[PDB]
Amino acid sequence: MELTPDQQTLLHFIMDSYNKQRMPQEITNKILKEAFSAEENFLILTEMATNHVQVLVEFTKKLPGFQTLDHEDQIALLKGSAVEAMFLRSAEIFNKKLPSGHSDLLEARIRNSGISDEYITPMFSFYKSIGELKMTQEEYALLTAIVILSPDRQYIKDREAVEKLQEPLLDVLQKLCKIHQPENPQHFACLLGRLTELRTFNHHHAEMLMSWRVNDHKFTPLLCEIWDV
Amino acid sequence: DHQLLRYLLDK
Ligand SMILES: COc1ccc(-c2nc3cc(F)ccc3n2[C@H](C(=O)N[C@H]2CC[C@H](C(=O)O)CC2)C2CCCCC2)c(OC)n1
Repeated sequence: MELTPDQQTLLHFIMDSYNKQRMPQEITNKILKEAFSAEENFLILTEMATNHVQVLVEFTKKLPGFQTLDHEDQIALLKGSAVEAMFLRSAEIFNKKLPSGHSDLLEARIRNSGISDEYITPMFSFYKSIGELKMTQEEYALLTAIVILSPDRQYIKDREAVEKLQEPLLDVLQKLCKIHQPENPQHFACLLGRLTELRTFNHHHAEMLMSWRVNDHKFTPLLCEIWDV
Repeated sequence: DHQLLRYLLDK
């Protein structure tokens, strides 16, 4: 029912590794400060996406048991979760409470960033769906770890070894759901449901970058490897 | 061949 000392240890360790990320206030303040062209926003996106991959590899290496997995499976998990984890992190930043009228301006700035209108509606539908869940910092950290340690990822040789590492993270998350929302017993299932909505963003990620309203789509070598561009 | 990712994982 309640968290065990081992689970609390796992939780604080996941929280410490996760907090090594970029400040949500820093990112939203830049977007809200002034309007940028589709070209400036494309450059901001590639820089933010390159840094996110680097921070994600460090968070993943610290995930208990990750370094014991086969080296090829290690790459397949990272390649399979990188884009999903970046969208989950954008949804987290999107739903952070801000002064009156700021989240309306943040939405309008993201709508006019340069992204193709075809992707605007599915993106905001996911962001709003995440927001309705009123997720805590610990829930975002554990859900990101669960997304990375997905055994049902493509090209995984040893799925059972991945399952063994994901299961204790799922157990901690379920206990937090029962504690933070005892009136909503559907909460844990709702979180796992939102992960299938995440997976549907992975299908058109390359197109989302290529269809950006710019003439030149320049990427860093690391981005070319993670996003398939 | 994911050379940069392999490098970021190994060292
Ligand atoms: C590929 O298409 C797109 C389009 C838009 C976004 C998007 N959704 C955001 C929601 C927010 F609340 C805040 C920023 C958001 N972004 C961009 C960003 O940079 N998202 C990082 C912010 C840092 C974060 C991290 O590393 O902590 C990691 C996601 C900026 C890019 C510049 C124009 C406006 C949108 C995106 O995110 C993956 N992908």
